[PDB]
Amino acid sequence: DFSARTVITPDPNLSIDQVGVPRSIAANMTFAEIVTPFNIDRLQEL
Amino acid sequence: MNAPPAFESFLLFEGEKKITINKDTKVPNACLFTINKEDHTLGNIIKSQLLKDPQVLFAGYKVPHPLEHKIIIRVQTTPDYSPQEAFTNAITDLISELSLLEERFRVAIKDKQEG
Amino acid sequence: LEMGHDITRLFYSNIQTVINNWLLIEGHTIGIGDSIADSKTYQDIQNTIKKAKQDVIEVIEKAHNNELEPTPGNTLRQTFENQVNRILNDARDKTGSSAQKSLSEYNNFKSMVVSGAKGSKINISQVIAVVGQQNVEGKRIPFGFKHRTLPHFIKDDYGPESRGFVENSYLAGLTPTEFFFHAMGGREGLIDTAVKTAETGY
Amino acid sequence: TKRDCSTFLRTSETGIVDQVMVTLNQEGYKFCKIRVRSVRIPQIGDKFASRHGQKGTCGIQYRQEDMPFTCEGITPDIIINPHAIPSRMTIGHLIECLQGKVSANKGEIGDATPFNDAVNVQKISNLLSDYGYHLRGNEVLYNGFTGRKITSQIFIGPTYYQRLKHMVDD
Amino acid sequence: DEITPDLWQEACWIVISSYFDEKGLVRQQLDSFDEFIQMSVQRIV
Amino acid sequence: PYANQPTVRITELTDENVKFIIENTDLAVANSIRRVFIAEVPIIAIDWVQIDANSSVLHDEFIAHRLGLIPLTSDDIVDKLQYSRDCTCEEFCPECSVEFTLDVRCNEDQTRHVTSRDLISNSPRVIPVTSDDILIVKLRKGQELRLRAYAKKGFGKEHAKWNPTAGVAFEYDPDNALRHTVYPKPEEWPKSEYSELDEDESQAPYDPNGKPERFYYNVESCGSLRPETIVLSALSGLKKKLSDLQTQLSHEIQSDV
Amino acid sequence: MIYICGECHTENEIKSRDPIRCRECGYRIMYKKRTKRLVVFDAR
Amino acid sequence: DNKKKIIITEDGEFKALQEWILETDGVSLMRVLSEKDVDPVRTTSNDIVE
Amino acid sequence: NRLTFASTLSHLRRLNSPIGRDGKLAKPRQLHNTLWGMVCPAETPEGHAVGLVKNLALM
Amino acid sequence: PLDPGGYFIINGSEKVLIAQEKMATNTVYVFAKKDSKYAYTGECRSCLENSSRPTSTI
Amino acid sequence: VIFNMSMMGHRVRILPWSTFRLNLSGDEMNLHLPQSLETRAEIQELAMVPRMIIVQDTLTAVRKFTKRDVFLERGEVMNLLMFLSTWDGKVPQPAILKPRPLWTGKQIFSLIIPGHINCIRTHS
Amino acid sequence: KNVTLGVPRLKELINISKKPKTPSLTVFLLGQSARDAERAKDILCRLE
Amino acid sequence: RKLRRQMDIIVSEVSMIRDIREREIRIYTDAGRICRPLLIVEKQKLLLKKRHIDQLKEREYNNYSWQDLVASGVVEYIDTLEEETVMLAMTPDDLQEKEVAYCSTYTHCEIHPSMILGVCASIIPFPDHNQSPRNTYQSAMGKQAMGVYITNFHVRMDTLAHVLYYPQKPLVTTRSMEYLRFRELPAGINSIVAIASYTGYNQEDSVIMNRSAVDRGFFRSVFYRSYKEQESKKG
Amino acid sequence: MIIPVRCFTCGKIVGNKWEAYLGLLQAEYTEGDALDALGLKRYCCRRMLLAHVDLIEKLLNYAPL
Ligand SMILES: [Zn+2]
Ligand SMILES: [Zn+2]
Ligand SMILES: [Zn+2]
Repeated sequence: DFSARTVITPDPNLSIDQVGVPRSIAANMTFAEIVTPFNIDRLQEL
Repeated sequence: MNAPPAFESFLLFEGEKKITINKDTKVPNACLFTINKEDHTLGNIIKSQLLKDPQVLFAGYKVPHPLEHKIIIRVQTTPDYSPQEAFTNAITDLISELSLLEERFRVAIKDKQEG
Repeated sequence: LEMGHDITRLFYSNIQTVINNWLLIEGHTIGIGDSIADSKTYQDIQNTIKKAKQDVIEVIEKAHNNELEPTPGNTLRQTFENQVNRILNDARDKTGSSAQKSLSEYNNFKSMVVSGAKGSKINISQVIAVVGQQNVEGKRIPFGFKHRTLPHFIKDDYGPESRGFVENSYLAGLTPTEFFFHAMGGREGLIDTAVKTAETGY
Repeated sequence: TKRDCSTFLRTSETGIVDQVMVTLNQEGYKFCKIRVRSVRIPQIGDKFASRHGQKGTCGIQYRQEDMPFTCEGITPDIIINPHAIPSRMTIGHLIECLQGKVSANKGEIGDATPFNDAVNVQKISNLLSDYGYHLRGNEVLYNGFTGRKITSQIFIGPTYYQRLKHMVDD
Repeated sequence: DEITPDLWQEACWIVISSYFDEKGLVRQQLDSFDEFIQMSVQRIV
Repeated sequence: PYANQPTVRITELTDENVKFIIENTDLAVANSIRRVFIAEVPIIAIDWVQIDANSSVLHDEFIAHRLGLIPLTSDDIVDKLQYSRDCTCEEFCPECSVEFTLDVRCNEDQTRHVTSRDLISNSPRVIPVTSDDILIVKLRKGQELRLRAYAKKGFGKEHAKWNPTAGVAFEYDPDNALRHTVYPKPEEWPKSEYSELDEDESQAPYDPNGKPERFYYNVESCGSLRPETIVLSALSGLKKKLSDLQTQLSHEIQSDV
Repeated sequence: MIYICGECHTENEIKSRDPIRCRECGYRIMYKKRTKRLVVFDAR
Repeated sequence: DNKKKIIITEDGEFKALQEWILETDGVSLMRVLSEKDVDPVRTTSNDIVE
Repeated sequence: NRLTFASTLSHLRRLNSPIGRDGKLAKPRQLHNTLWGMVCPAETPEGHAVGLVKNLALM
Repeated sequence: PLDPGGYFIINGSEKVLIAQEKMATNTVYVFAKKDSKYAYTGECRSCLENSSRPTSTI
Repeated sequence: VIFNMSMMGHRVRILPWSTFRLNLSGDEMNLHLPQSLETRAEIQELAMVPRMIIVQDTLTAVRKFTKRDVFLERGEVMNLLMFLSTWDGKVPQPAILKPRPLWTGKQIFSLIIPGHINCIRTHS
Repeated sequence: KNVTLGVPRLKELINISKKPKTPSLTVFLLGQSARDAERAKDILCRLE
Repeated sequence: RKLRRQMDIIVSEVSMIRDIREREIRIYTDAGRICRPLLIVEKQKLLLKKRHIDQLKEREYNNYSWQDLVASGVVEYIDTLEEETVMLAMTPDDLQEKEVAYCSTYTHCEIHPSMILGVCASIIPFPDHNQSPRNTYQSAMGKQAMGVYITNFHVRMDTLAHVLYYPQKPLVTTRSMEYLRFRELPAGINSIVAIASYTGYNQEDSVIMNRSAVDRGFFRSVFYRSYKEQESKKG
Repeated sequence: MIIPVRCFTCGKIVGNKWEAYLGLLQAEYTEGDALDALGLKRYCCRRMLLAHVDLIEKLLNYAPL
């Protein structure tokens, strides 16, 4: 799921591993997840 | 589009507690006050006053991220004292501190106006 | 090696976060005062530049009268270019080194180079002491015209200014002749940089 | 029966049509042009570049309160990284700042002739000192968050800046 | 008489002002086309 | 274990700005109050703009936006008015907003520019500061600019137009007694107005023990809120926010127990 | 719809599938006055 | 130091003596090596093909 | 290029280096001494085509 | 009024004729090339006035 | 998420504004999301930034921070230690107890150093 | 001596091209002549 | 030379080249020859006198223009080939007198060296103080800068057109900027820039802005995109 | 295009000062002298007036629709 390219800005607060992403880009991107009883409600609400 | 609303800095989000007290298990007699929808204008107000209290061993505040608009305050006191009391008592001093300043300002403002 | 990668990352994060908060108290800046050195060093820099310029003329005079003797491993024309280059190169290093000592501890230029974070001692030298020779294609400025680098310079001129030696620092300001020679040197770097990335990536 | 072949907006930007033009092309068929006008507010993703040096993206936007105010209460409009000046920037930025401070204070447009011996760094510094300012342009900036004076005296001046076409919104 | 050095700085910029006022910034574009449309086109025919 | 007494005195009071000195106060309180003036202070400014006819050279967005930057003389009306969010309205009302109008038309050959004086407001007290004059746009012959606008209370942090402070000059320890800032060459630096020092002395001697005190304030107003009233609202505005924290804080303790 | 000539700046009604030309000028470029549906502008 | 020959001294500590080296343009390693007073061991060229 | 007035002026006075055998044999990218007062030395697009495209000097 | 002009409008697009540098005509040039079978080149492209015939080079 | 053949994985954090945020320690980029759980688990185990490995704005301040001249008051020390994630919670004893407490920069940085690691280096 | 280095040499190392730019050769002398200067000149002549 | 200075049958555009070392005199009249004006120096004395400048100072309403200068012979044009055998002087101060005569025979004098810069380079203050790559870098950035390109933007329709809210002329401006008319139509806004590392949110390639300033119109600009379409009876 | 309402740095009103600024220039007053009369002590505000260009003058030359 290739995303739309966007400029890069620094953020000292974020950890080096962490990366900041806008809401709009994340909205388009999707992550398929297998539902399980332990998280059935989590997928039900989303 | 992606620009956050300007009023979210101070506006309280629906169904979100403004203040949350969390105890710290690293050291006894320590608590974290994760205030939401506030900036450094409020963090430094209480930190300085908390230091003035002799019964406070460690008091400070920090912001995890400026865009988050939430401030975290950590207060540690002596076993007899409690961090919760320190946060409450410090606020009362600030209200009294500003009341004298506000009252005294109104006393001196008229003095300059008349001469 | 001692702890691992997960602990090391926290070391990076703690350094960045803690130092940033402290930086708000100490603060880092930069200004003209850093570039403005004491008058004592300016006289030394100009004196060294003047001495180098006179020495180059003496070398030129020796070659003019055939007094100069070429080294067995080189010819007269190349030997003269080598002797003049060292005099100009040495002046930049000597004047540049004095500039490094000139900067005080409070000076912001010294702080960057001392820590080694950004910049280099050569960059300060070109800002305070002297930019230095502007070599093109590994040599001095070539005679684009008939034996003269630019129309203003006399024919068959091998002096410092004529051949592209820049004796003025960035702060002081370069002469009109030096500006074009500086552009010629910078143009070579841009061309090399443009092709360097293409070749290196390949 | 007809098939729709209308033209939609090229991007998702919100804009207001400015003017509409209806004409006839060279072939004589009806031809029209419309100009869609949109307003772009500078944000963290826009790229700003000085008159010289490398373009710098707006790392973060801070309110006037959070910006470091000086003694006279002048929060800088823009803060750039000092580490750029050494290599990927020029001393002219500092000189231009010094000239801008003198020009604004004295109410005279400074001369930017590349090879004018009249204009010099020392001369500009002397002029600035006459208006109650540091000869090198350094000023004491009070940190917005904590009111204590910053140990290092920041260098502040009215440097000309331009907005590059490269914008995050596009 | 002569231009004193103390006045040459202003004098030198005055002559440059006249050059652009008369010639302009695109004189090289217009002049070549004018020659092409005045003589070259006639010469070809 | 308690706070101090912030004694305050006023140096000079004028329409544009007021200068006062606050003594026996913590640095955090003084610094926080400075930013309280800029952001926390609420003032009334144009926020909602609708154009009925715009034939000026400038565009609709530019003209509509420019009205917001114009300050409004909301001295006591701002206090009685309330934010649109907390009001019981879905549309602006006099109790949670005010009405603004600007109907002009240029028919003379000479260039005519509409300024803030032509900006009519229903509330007599809520009017533009100039009402020389804040020019909005220049109109050509045959150009008209008819539009309706509304103004509402808002925090300074929400938008810059809601900032009545035209630059706050906050100073403390002008002589650098505590060495909070170190000058490489203190002689070169000029002497501040508030400093009390001799010509031959670069800076006051360093005291081993001391705290920031005697903060100098110079609040400059844009004309919307008088500089002698902004401080009164700011101090009350800062503390009323502080009390609100206590009310929520008590609830958290009630939950823990 | 009602259009405006780009030379005389006078109202001229042009229908669908009609030649685009000003009666008073013959000018071949026409503009649209404005829309009656107003929009909301916020000073930001 | 790399060009200079390093020979173990009698005492044991490493010492680098001064030996003349003749860097020559072109590759003639086949014939240059088979020459009088030329080291057949340390004489190496920079051309892998040769 | 109508993005800026300065860009429009530069484009009109823009120059192009020779292409083919003439350009290939020579070094158009490198800055020569003859450009003094005739072609601006500083102005040149950045990239592979660096120095090929230039601008006429003001005078 | 400030627009200097000097371009052509084709199909509504403003086009500027980029000047193309060319070797000067009716001039004798001697160049040294190490790849050619011959040591020196007597290149001289000769053309009449403005242009009566296609340029010829010897 | 994974982006720039060696690629480094990252943990996505949602932020209000549009432009991407990276804790460098400019150029546009496109981040790729591994849909499958198996590769997602593998990426977080070997392709993370910690396993792959400072800005120039921090190194310059670090040299000033560790200078013997730098002395930190109680108030200043509190703020610095708050941002310290790897903090035991106990404030270290001041180097100069009297006449007033004053923590040196190294003392604050001592807690920054993790565990017990010994090394000898020299300044420039 | 001018020895090509950097990208030009790095290319030629991976590019096995038979004819490099400056294919220099280093000659190391041995024995008594390795120390004397004049005694090394005859070797220079017999190689050049 | 006299005929060229007198605007006789030989036009000032024509250039004559004297290859002394080869006994060759080359006269070129064809087009495509790049040349620049140069003040003529005779016997170490400028031909441009005070009276010439006085007339130029009143250039308007006096029927005096640049062409008159060439007519009087004070200034002529030198091409690359003629510049080969023409001596130049940077400024009159260089040729008026020197302790050691670098060159006692000056034929021409440059009006001002700054004219070597182009349209994009001319707008740069202290380019000599600036590094060469930075000056080249600005040339690209200057073109990419957004601002008022022309005055009649509303009437025209362009696919891409960025216009700045408040295009303000710079506080520091070059003399050559007047001729470019960049003062009338600038492409940037001044800013009180404080060079500091604030909160560590700006790296080498980054910058920190003031949110309040942007709310007041610090750098806001408009964007125009033109959509075109025609209904044609192709079939 | 037109003078901004207020200084982008602090927020002091500068649009109203533009009308008086031009009037003072034609009154034989110096460029910097006019700024002092208007009451612009800060250099940030003096920037908004000293080096400002009023482009709307040339735009108004064109006739409207
Ligand atoms: Zn209501
Ligand atoms: Zn008509
Ligand atoms: Zn201001």
